[PDB]
Amino acid sequence: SVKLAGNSSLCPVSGWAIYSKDNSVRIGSKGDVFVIREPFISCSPLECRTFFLTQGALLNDKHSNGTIKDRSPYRTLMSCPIGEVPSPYNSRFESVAWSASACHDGINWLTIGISGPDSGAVAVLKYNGIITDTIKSWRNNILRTQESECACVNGSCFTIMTDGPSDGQASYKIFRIEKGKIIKSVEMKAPNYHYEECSCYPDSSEITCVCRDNWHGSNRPWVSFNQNLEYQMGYICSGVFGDNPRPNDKTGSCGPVSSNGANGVKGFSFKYGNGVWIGRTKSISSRKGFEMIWDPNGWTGTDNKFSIKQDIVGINEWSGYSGSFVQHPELTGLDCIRPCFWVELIRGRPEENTIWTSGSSISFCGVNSDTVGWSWPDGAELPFTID
Amino acid sequence: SVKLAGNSSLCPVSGWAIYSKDNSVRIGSKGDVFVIREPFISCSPLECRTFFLTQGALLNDKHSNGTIKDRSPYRTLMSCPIGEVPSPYNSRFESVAWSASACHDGINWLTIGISGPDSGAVAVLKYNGIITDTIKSWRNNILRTQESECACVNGSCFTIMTDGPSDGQASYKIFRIEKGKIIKSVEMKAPNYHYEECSCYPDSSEITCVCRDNWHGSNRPWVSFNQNLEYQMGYICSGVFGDNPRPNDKTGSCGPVSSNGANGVKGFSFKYGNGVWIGRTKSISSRKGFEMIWDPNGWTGTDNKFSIKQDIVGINEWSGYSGSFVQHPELTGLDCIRPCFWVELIRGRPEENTIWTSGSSISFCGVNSDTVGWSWPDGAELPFTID
Amino acid sequence: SVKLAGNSSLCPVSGWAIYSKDNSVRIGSKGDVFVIREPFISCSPLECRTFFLTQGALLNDKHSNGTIKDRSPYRTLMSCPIGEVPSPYNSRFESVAWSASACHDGINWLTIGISGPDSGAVAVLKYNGIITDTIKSWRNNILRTQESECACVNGSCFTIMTDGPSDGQASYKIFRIEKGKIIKSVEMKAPNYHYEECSCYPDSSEITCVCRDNWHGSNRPWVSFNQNLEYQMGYICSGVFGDNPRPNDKTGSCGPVSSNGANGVKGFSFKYGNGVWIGRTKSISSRKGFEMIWDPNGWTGTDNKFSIKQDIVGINEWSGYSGSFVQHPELTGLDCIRPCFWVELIRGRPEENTIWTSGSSISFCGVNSDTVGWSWPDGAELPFTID
Amino acid sequence: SVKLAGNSSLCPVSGWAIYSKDNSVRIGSKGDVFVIREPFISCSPLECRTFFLTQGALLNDKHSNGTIKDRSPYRTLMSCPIGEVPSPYNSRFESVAWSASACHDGINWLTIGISGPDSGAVAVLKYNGIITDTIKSWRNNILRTQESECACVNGSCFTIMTDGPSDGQASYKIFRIEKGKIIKSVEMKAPNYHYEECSCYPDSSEITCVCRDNWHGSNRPWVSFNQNLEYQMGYICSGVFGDNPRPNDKTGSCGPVSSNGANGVKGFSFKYGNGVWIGRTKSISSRKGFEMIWDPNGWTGTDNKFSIKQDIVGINEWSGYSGSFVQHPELTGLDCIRPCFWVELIRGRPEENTIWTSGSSISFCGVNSDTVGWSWPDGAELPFTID
Ligand SMILES: *[C@@H]1O[C@H](CO)[C@@H](O[C@@H]2O[C@H](CO)[C@@H](O[C@H]3O[C@H](CO)[C@@H](O)[C@H](O[C@H]4O[C@H](CO)[C@@H](O)[C@H](O)[C@@H]4O)[C@@H]3O)[C@H](O)[C@H]2NC(C)=O)[C@H](O)[C@H]1NC(C)=O
Ligand SMILES: *[C@@H]1O[C@H](CO)[C@@H](O[C@@H]2O[C@H](CO)[C@@H](O[C@H]3O[C@H](CO)[C@@H](O)[C@H](O[C@H]4O[C@H](CO)[C@@H](O)[C@H](O)[C@@H]4O)[C@@H]3O)[C@H](O)[C@H]2NC(C)=O)[C@H](O)[C@H]1NC(C)=O
Ligand SMILES: *[C@@H]1O[C@H](CO)[C@@H](O[C@@H]2O[C@H](CO)[C@@H](O[C@H]3O[C@H](CO)[C@@H](O)[C@H](O[C@H]4O[C@H](CO)[C@@H](O)[C@H](O)[C@@H]4O)[C@@H]3O)[C@H](O)[C@H]2NC(C)=O)[C@H](O)[C@H]1NC(C)=O
Ligand SMILES: *[C@@H]1O[C@H](CO)[C@@H](O[C@@H]2O[C@H](CO)[C@@H](O[C@H]3O[C@H](CO)[C@@H](O)[C@H](O[C@H]4O[C@H](CO)[C@@H](O)[C@H](O)[C@@H]4O)[C@@H]3O)[C@H](O)[C@H]2NC(C)=O)[C@H](O)[C@H]1NC(C)=O
Ligand SMILES: *[C@@H]1O[C@H](CO)[C@@H](O)[C@H](O)[C@H]1NC(C)=O
Ligand SMILES: *[C@@H]1O[C@H](CO)[C@@H](O)[C@H](O)[C@H]1NC(C)=O
Ligand SMILES: *[C@@H]1O[C@H](CO)[C@@H](O)[C@H](O)[C@H]1NC(C)=O
Ligand SMILES: *[C@@H]1O[C@H](CO)[C@@H](O)[C@H](O)[C@H]1NC(C)=O
Ligand SMILES: [Ca+2]
Ligand SMILES: [Ca+2]
Ligand SMILES: [Ca+2]
Ligand SMILES: [Ca+2]
Ligand SMILES: [Ca+2]
Ligand SMILES: [Ca+2]
Ligand SMILES: [Ca+2]
Ligand SMILES: [Ca+2]
Ligand SMILES: [Ca+2]
Ligand SMILES: [Ca+2]
Repeated sequence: SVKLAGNSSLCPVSGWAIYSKDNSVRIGSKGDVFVIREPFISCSPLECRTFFLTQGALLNDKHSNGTIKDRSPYRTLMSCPIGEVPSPYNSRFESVAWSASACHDGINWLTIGISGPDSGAVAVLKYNGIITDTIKSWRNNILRTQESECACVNGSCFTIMTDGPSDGQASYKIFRIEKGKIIKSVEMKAPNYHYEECSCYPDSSEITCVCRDNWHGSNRPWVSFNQNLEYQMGYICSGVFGDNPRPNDKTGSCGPVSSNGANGVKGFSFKYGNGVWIGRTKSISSRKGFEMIWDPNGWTGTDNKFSIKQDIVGINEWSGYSGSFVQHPELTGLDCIRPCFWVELIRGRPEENTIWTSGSSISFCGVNSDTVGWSWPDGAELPFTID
Repeated sequence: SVKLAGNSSLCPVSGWAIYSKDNSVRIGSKGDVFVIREPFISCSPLECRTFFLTQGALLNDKHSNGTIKDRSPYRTLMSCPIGEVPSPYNSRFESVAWSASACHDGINWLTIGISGPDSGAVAVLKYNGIITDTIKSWRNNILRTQESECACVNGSCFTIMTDGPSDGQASYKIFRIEKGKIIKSVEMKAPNYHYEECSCYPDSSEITCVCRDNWHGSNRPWVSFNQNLEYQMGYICSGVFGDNPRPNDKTGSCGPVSSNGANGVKGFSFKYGNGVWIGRTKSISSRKGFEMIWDPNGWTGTDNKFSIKQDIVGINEWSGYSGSFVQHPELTGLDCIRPCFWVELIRGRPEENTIWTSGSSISFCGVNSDTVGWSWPDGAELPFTID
Repeated sequence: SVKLAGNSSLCPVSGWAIYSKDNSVRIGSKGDVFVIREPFISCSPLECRTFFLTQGALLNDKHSNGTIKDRSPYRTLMSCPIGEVPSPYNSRFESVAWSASACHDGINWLTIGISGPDSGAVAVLKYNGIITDTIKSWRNNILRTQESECACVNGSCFTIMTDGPSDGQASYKIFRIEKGKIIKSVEMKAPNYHYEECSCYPDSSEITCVCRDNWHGSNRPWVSFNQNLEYQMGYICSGVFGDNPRPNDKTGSCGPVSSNGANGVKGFSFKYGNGVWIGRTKSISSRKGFEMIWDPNGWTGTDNKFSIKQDIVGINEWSGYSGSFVQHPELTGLDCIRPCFWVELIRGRPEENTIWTSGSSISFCGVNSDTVGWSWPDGAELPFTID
Repeated sequence: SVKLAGNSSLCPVSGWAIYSKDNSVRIGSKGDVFVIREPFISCSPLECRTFFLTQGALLNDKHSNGTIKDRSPYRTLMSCPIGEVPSPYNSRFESVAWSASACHDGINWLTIGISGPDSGAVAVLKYNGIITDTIKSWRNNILRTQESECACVNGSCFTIMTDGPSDGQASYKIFRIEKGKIIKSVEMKAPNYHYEECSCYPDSSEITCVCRDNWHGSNRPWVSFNQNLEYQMGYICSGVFGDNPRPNDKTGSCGPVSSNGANGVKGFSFKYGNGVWIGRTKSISSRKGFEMIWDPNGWTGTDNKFSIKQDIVGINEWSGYSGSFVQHPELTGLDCIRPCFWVELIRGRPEENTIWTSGSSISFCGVNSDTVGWSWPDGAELPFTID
């Protein structure tokens, strides 16, 4: 076991090849499957796992009632092997949490699970499943984190957290964590920015985060930083708007695009020089569909011209959160960091006539060989017996 | 693999950070979950496990009928990873038992499971799952033990057992066990004391046990001893009464507090010099709620003044047994022994209109970083389909 | 990994301490548990497992219908950890089989699973789960074997098989197996003897088998042999008759006791010089109850006087097959071979108004410390929802 | 870990000894079992696994509806230990796929899972579960592969794929894969041949594939090649026709036998000089029954005379796909490559009045010791509760 270097560059990719699909809600129709949301993938040097926040209940059970609510004392962070349904019989317990992050530094797992009341939430940090540190809300307004993987470089793992209104300017801090212990932190000087649910990846020894602006931006804000938490911020300039909801594609902005900027969805993007791989919903108003768009100058250009589009989920099928995850050369044997992504396909409320809300997941990896667009939807036919 | 030293002191702590929550009864509403009671946690140098006494039946099944009864030939001691529901598909069989203890000496697991009729019960000792010794009732009145973890120091593990009335003076013996073999035992000279269900931990090479007085004490009795079974006894003097039921807090006693002293609940406390961390119910009459109270002079002072209170379970929510467990530096890499505790949240009879009784569990670990009180209740809505 | 020596003597024992109980049929009331019969235990140098012949169906399912039938193409030999219920989610597949044996030689598992039609059955031998040899029926009348563990000594494992009438004289052959390969075999010259379902154990470098006489003996026949298959035969002389059905205890015979000698039950006994540990049913006509009886001269004496009786299963509770299993010093660290036994508790047909038949299991190990009799019954209340 | 040599010859065999039977559909009657088809076995140097294409649904669940359809975005390739039912609680996720192959090169697993629309399918190659390469349809007509194990020799694994009409001449390419990376490929010059679902095995450092002619041949086509993809092609000449449907046995052809040549079934055969071990259906019109036939000159002779027939599945019981798999000497310790085969027993549509289609599996290994014919059918009684 050797700590991840995190010193190679992102691998340029031409398309996305399908990696996993769990069919959790269909299997959950009769079988014993957790009610979950906020799934995300993270890999160790040996295996890849699906992390998820359960609601402490099973599908098609009465306790799945009201699971449109995001936070409660019953939600717990657990994990299972990629592609497998999150079941009590195959899942590892990670932490009690309604907001989370996780990553492997090359030696052991780091987990961050937030509980503590909305009035004063506390993040529980675990290293190899043992509590190693905590950090409590400093704004008393729903302390919250990535809902995707943290990024690790040379024995250090890095993440972001938000505390404050999701309806206005809040406070965002970046953390450097070593062996589950917070080593240093910094408050961003980001007036008029909004950061939530960052999807972060390492690239050439530094970390880049693409996040969600729930306040007033339909493009995605980003933050990049070195190991000392020296930061840079901005918004993706491409007119290929990445958030949901959003306007129809047009001339973009290097600042928050106010039109349809309120609310949003967790998402991701990969920066390549002036170019960007953008993952987004197909519908501009609800989380339907999913597509990957290559915009060769979208990081810095405000135009709406792109070069490649790959279908991921059909436009009439439900989608949801999406996030980045990487496979390090220590795992793959490649000479660069492999970009991958996962997609949450949310079924039930608020779009469907159920008493419950849960998601399935699909994942893809970036390749330079041939790929094809298709639709890999959840595919469950709702409602269920419980309704 | 190296035997646990057990030679460092307890880590002083400022609050308790949540470690696990299993939601067993809610998940058990439809899924396959054991009917259990008397859960407790114990860790090896590599992992932490939840031990429990099953009743040999599943939740929401007819065989869960009458599970308010504590002893029967169907109850068995099994274990699973922390935070996971006790299921037949993820649980390791330990012993046939209606009273139990368990611990890791640094090399392998020691288990103690009692069966034998109330007229003549026999404790089955297992080391690495192999029977290594037995000890039979010497008073012919329900031989019984900790229902929490034993304590290990330098290759020796130590525990307590009771035989006799729970309605009056009984007989209590302390045991030194090495590799599952009883090495030495001693009968306490404890007239007017009552010891049941001790929660024991090691501290600076000696073991301290905080127990339950079911006869006539609403404060908790304690016993401390060295490796040779040289013992000291007393009651926690703090007016913060730790047992349940109990009187309202007032001036305490260094002897058994007779007021509301009958009956009780398994509990724990951590001794720090003259100070004590007290875990107790919030209601004085039924096992509702749970709270942690720091009484800087409560071990030896009879006053009711305390310095810190941390909410654990809301006052209107059901609780139950609680017990100590430790994480040794051999596991954590710390330079002191980490205090933790678990809480059993009993649902069903006798408080609720069910045919069955079972519990879920939550656990916390002591830290010096920021924490917050909240309520982490079982959260199942009873009754169930079976009723 | 070192091959088992098998060169120490049996450990003298004073009582039997309970080792495992699975509660399979009660748990199977709702949960997913195999329909099984003929369970038996065998240990490796690291773990102990329950082997069993499934009927390829689950409890409380329509496919459990008619499972009173012993042989069919759907029965398979599988195994799980001791004490755990045989479930599709925790069970290892061993072989397709309606008659079986298994053992560990110190290096890997040997399995023997018989299929082939009653007209021509074929035993499939597996070593580390890989087919290594076969042997087909030589009498074309239900080739069958121990239904308990084989015995291993210095890299060789030994067993017995029967082919022919169970209503009269049949043919019995002893096998020496090395790494799953039959090395040598011999046909017994046993006129007027009947051998079925031998429970075999090693003792001081030789193997002893206690079996079932289904033809005309209510005492148990035995066979002992060295590694070259040089054999000795006889019947246990004790008037403590070990088979079921059987007469009331009286003066025994060193030959087959004709009274109530027809039919029988798989059983076991441990030979100690002229003494014997006898396990038997409590009822003389049906498989109810179970008890352990020490008859200090019962191997060679025809009297009915015994010294010790230990209750195992109450007289009004259903029992069934019983068999020997040993724990070798290579596993325990003892200086002798530990005698243990298991009991099958058959529920359903033919004694109960069900459509199905299945069993649970209990097991005990011999000790010289204090023990107690009790009753550890199956405890399920029949019939079930399927009936 | 050492790469498989693949340099020994096939072991001559006299009969087939039963190796596994999963009873998946019967167990699935109540328990949680995947809807699957196209099962196949492949072994590593340590274990043997059942691979299968799920339909992302469970038996006796509404989502099993319409599972007669072969391709959809919900089907995924997963695996479990041999003999165990494919369940979400014991199955490893492999790939998203409606057509598949898998094999172990001695070091790690190679998986090939095809998705991409019928208009442009993409094969996802995984090595140790990590995507290593892709190949997309070149004829835009359902890119498809073996549905059985690939063959590995000296660090290289080899397989076949088809693209084009199954109603006429299509295009077939052979691939050499090293560590999950396609190293070289070649298009066959096979006018008037048709290759689908090849069952491939290594033999004396070269690979032989026996396949399915869905266009116009009732005998099976074959392809053999060395490591450089230098190929030879033909049809099995034996009048023992191997495909289904097929004519009654008569004088065969070394070319495609046009009579009843349309449609077919995945199958296998083992070439031994001029001889052949033929596995086939018992019915000539539907996939009923299964039998093994030794035709000592059937590879090159057009006659219908054979020497050995072994019953595998009774003529009135449902069967389906069959395929080859081998156990290498690296696993067995033998001095030759062991021939084995598996059989899929399809239950439900289109032969039975259900809403669903799924299969169980049986497997056998070639031996020179005594064997017997019998019938090992699926044995489930349909329809089920869902219908
Ligand atoms: C998922 O959660 C939903 C939210 O709680 C549940 O809906 C709730 O169901 C409860 C119970 O039926 C209901 O409570 C009240 O309102 C009822 C009318 O809507 C009313 O009938 C109830 O009271 C009457 O009956 C009781 C008992 O006889 C009397 O004591 C009362 O005096 C009165 O006569 C009660 O006032 C909620 O209204 C309802 N909520 C919503 C939003 O609809 C779902 O049932 C639940 N699903 C599952 C599967 O558990
Ligand atoms: C959990 O255990 C509880 C305790 O055993 C069960 O309650 C028991 O249910 C039984 C069976 O119904 C019942 O037995 C007797 O009393 C009945 C009235 O209470 C009476 O009706 C029964 O006898 C009558 O019917 C039988 C059959 O027709 C006749 O042979 C009799 O002559 C008579 O006509 C019988 O006397 C217990 O009373 C009852 N116990 C309690 C404490 O209520 C629960 O049913 C059980 N739950 C589950 C889900 O299994
Ligand atoms: C476990 O297995 C048992 C043994 O098979 C089952 O019992 C069997 O149930 C079948 C089906 O009901 C039954 O078959 C015949 O006999 C019936 C009377 O006993 C008779 O009614 C049946 O035929 C009639 O109905 C059919 C359909 O309408 C007509 O085609 C016929 O012409 C006739 O009108 C049929 O002759 C067996 O008798 C019965 N066996 C025994 C021993 O009782 C159990 O049902 C089964 N349990 C489960 C849960 O599967
Ligand atoms: C497995 O899949 C099968 C294929 O989809 C299902 O069969 C389908 O069931 C649906 C729903 O019942 C049915 O849809 C239509 O046709 C019905 C008559 O066959 C018709 O009654 C339906 O419409 C009527 O009712 C609706 C609602 O009240 C109205 O809006 C309509 O205007 C009309 O009044 C509808 O047109 C399919 O016909 C049917 N398909 C087949 C091939 O039979 C199975 O139900 C399914 N099984 C399970 C367990 O899910
Ligand atoms: C990446 O990290 C490794 C391991 O520390 C180091 O040896 C190597 O120089 C780094 N590679 C590059 C290209 O900087
Ligand atoms: C604790 O135990 C270790 C291991 O035996 C020993 O080396 C060390 O001296 C002890 N530490 C203290 C502080 O006594
Ligand atoms: C038992 O076997 C061991 C291992 O082969 C051998 O060394 C030893 O001499 C034997 N013991 C006795 C008492 O014969
Ligand atoms: C088979 O392969 C091994 C390993 O590479 C080699 O040493 C051996 O010569 C080969 N055997 C034969 C018979 O060619
Ligand atoms: Ca937005
Ligand atoms: Ca652009
Ligand atoms: Ca269930
Ligand atoms: Ca008390
Ligand atoms: Ca005080
Ligand atoms: Ca007899
Ligand atoms: Ca006697
Ligand atoms: Ca179920
Ligand atoms: Ca054909
Ligand atoms: Ca021929």
